[PDB]
Amino acid sequence: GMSHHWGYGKHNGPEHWHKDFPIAKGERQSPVDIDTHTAKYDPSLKPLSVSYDQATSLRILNNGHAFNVEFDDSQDKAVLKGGPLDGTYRLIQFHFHWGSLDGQGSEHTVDKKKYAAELHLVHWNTKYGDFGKAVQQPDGLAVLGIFLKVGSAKPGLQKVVDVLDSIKTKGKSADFTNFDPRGLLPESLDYWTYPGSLTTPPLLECVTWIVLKEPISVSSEQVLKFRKLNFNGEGEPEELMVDNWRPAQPLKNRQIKASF
Ligand SMILES: NS(=O)(=O)c1ccc(C(=O)N2CCN(C(=O)c3ccccc3)CC2)cc1
Ligand SMILES: [Zn+2]
Repeated sequence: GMSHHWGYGKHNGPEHWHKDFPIAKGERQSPVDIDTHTAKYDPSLKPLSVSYDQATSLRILNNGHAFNVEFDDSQDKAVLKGGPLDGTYRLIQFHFHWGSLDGQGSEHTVDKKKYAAELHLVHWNTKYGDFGKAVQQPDGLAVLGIFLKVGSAKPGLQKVVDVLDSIKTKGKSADFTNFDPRGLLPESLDYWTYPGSLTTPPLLECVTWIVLKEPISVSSEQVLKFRKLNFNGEGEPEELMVDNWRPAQPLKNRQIKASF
């Protein structure tokens, strides 16, 4: 994507993406509003299994859109299974979407409520061998989405917050070993699920979304550090990395199912 020019500005933001990525107007785009009254309990959903005890983080990268905490996905270490999923999905990275103000930032909404931010733990289906092959399949990825609200600090997030000073600008990375993603989970694994897409270009319709009902709390100081990151590269005019979220897309011919 060396000739990609999409972003979150007025001239290159979500309303423009369809010109280079026509699937932006597709039949299973993400995110969506979760209408809690219309979502139906599905007693057939199997238990959700988040097995992160052997997770091996490697690095954190500012990619000019968000920051990714990257994992070693060359063995079954950190895996997601159960719930709506058939087979085994390996954790490759997590990242966040967040706002300029606490009243916006999430991609999914709940009865039109926007949270301050949203965490995406990205996993790929091991039956397709590599992430690049998985994104070409309708059941290639499983993204576990977790809402953030501003209140108490999340102790398990602080190691991420403190390293951000070293990856301020696009293209900067830092070693980020021994980070435990279990420290970012809420108590309950109750969730909603639906078939959708990547929420950034290339917007591929390859994702089973699993969105947890219980948000995690982070402090105002933690999210303020996210908002000091830059979309720009070093030695370019400063553009704060804020409002890096896609709004809700049409649900079209989809049902959202509840685990609870
Ligand atoms: N917000 S999200 O969780 O839907 C999400 C997850 C992953 C990504 C991502 O990092 N990419 C989009 C898919 N993608 C590819 O299709 C790809 C392109 C080139 C080589 C290999 C893979 C990799 C980059 C973007 C958005
Ligand atoms: Zn995301």
